[PDB]
Amino acid sequence: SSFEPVVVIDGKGHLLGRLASTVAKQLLNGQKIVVVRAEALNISGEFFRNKLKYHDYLRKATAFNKTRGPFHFRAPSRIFYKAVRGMISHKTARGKAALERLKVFEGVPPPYDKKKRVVVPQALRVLRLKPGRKYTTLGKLSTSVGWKYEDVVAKLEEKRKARSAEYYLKKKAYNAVVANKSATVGTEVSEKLAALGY
Amino acid sequence: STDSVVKASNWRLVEVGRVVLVKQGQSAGKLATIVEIIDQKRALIDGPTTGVPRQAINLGQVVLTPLTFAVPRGAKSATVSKKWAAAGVSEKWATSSWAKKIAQRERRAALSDFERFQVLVLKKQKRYAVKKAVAK
Amino acid sequence: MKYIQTDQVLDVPEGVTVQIRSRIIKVTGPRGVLTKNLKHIDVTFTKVSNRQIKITVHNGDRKHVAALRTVKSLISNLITGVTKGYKYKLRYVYAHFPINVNVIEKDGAKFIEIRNFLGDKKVREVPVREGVSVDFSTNQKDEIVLSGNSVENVSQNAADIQQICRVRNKDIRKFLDGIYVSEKGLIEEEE
Amino acid sequence: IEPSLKALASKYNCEKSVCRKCYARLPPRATNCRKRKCGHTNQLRPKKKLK
Amino acid sequence: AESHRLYVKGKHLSYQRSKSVNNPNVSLVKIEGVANPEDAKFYLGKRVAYVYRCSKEVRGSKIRVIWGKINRTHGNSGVVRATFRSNLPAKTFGASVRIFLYPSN
Amino acid sequence: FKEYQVIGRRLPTESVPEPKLFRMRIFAPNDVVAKSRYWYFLQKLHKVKKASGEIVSLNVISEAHPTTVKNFGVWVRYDSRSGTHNMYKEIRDVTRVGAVESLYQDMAARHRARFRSIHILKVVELEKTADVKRQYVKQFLTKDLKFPLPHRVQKSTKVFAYKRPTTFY
Ligand SMILES: [Zn+2]
Repeated sequence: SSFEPVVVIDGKGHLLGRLASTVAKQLLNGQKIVVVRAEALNISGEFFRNKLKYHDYLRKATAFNKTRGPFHFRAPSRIFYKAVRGMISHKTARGKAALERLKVFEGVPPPYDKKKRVVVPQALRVLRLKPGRKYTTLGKLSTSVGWKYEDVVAKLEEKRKARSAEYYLKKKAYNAVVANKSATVGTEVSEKLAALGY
Repeated sequence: STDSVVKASNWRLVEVGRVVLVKQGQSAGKLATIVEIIDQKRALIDGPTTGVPRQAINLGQVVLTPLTFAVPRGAKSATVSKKWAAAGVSEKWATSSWAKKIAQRERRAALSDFERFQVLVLKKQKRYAVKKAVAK
Repeated sequence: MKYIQTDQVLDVPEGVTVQIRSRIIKVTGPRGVLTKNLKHIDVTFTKVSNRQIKITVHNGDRKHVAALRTVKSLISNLITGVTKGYKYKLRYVYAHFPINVNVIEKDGAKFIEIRNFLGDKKVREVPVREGVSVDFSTNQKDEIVLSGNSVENVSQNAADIQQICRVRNKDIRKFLDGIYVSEKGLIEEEE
Repeated sequence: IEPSLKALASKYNCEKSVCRKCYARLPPRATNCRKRKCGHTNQLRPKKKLK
Repeated sequence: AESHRLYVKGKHLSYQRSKSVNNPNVSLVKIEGVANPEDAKFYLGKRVAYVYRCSKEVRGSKIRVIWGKINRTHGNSGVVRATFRSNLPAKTFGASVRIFLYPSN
Repeated sequence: FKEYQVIGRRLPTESVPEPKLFRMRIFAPNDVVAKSRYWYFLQKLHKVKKASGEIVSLNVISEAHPTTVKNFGVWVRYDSRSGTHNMYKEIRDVTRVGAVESLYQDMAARHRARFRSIHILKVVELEKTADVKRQYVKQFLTKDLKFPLPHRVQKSTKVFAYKRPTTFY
């Protein structure tokens, strides 16, 4: 409950229509967003369902000109950006607004792999899906209905992580080291004090 | 090795004498024991020392601390209160970093604006020595 | 009835040593090593005697408690496999045409290419899995012996063979042409 | 054939029950069918022997 | 210092409404941090601006206000109904809104 | 809920004054439902009706020892769509009232049986373990029962969070 500028969400983990029924209340509230990592969403549903379900949209189309007819993106990204531009009044100016506040990628696309993402707990699939309940992973599902890029988002990833790893040793280092002084400075008066203030 | 190895999984047992921090309700952030136990969800607490009266409670409504102590199952209050003292569970709890972090955030909220401004001045002073120590 | 707590007990032998963190299982023995990721299941393992492991499930339903005991057996199987191995004596049953079968190695992969099967001009190729060794039985003619550490590899490999010699369209009772499995067992003898 | 092997391959083919509803080849001591398209039915028979 | 704000940041949410028909007299206002009505009751009475800028310099300032106050809490979520002096625009849904601290206590 | 006692007379007729009196441990949410449920249970045992009759006394019975975990045997006549059944459920609860509350849920969950279908025929604290027939009670009557609560979950008051959650306990 804080009105940041942007907010990044590591899609990873999150269920869907949950982490998605919020991302949506957080647009019609001016908030912003930017769910990264989609390719990792988790939708209740044993893979095989969730993909008959799909083959139950993929097959709805404007009879007479299958073009106008609902556009079935596959894009892991998009698969969870409908589920939204689906939970919003998106035909009322104040709707576009919304969906214009909500970028959405899979794997993490710069302007972001350098900002802290944050995970909408009320969604995770580790705080809901009663353990055992089979669940899936867009990142697949998708893969199984046209997305031409996972294998190329399993690349660009690692390549990432690696860095964001080799950038979390430079962090530690810097710290434990900063924690060896907090001590040398510990006990001091300055503290016996702030040691109360708090 | 040759010594097998299993991780193993360490937990907090809801057992008899697992002291518990009551999350919500009239008690609210008090210790008590889980005396008798009813079933998976339901348990029966008492922390007469703390002042949280004997009651069945949902184990969602409570939280298990790492502390345990000696109780016999179905121990009334007056029993519990005695064995509580002999173990010295409230003093074990007080020392725990959990309890220290609880009493901190309360003490933070208690601070006056003036007393909070002190903390700008003192925190500032701490930086300077730290940042100076960082170069060295 | 949601069963509060259940437990099977794996009795590990003297020789072998099982390494289990999270739900992965490196059983290591005389004959080799065999990993397995039970992470689909949600049991909890617990060392006791070095030759014992309480596997357990807390607050499991009829379904979950079931998955406790299979977990036991799956690892019991790894344990059996990394000591005693597995040996799956298949046979070639045929009436007329003999099933000439040969371990024919393409690209270092090893295939059990099946030939002259029921007079099929087709060459029916099985691929042999990683860590399953294929042996033609001396003395006993027209039998193929798959053997390995992981039973789930071997038996499955031995099946692939068995199902690659199905007889389509014909009435199967009459055409018992086919490779079959005589004797699943273990490699180390006197046991 | 040599009856050992006929007995072997008849174990794997003929010595088998059948679901009456889904016709599915079942195991012999099976009570119910495994297939869920006939409602895991108990209605089985033996697979008929040659001759 | 860097920080000067003596108000509390509020996002203007909606009008009070039914399924269908809405009532622009009364605006729902979110408040930063406020989870529950127990929390929110502090903000009752506390004035609320909606500041907003413009093209024209109407009165020595190309910049404007709509004052108002919070009257009551709203649901269990620390939304706060707020009658403004004039009703808020509806262009202002999702808009920043200055809940102040005066009429203090 | 509470467990009202309800006592009722019938009325006095000329010729037969001082009638027999009856008593029922009605598990009713309040004085008013007590007085129904009493008469609803009377009207199935005698030839008396709230009109031709009277309540004598409501008294709310309280649990004697309400912080002791008890194994409550309860017999239930519940009416299905098809036909009406008897039962015998057993309920580890700290009061009769809680048990009989938590039976009505258990009936409702497991038999869609609404409060209005169910009769509570008898309720009994079982003294001995062994008399506890049901396995699902028996679980918790084990010498030294310890267990964990694996997969703990935290109710974050906020929308977001940064720490990335955990189920350790
Ligand atoms: Zn069938």
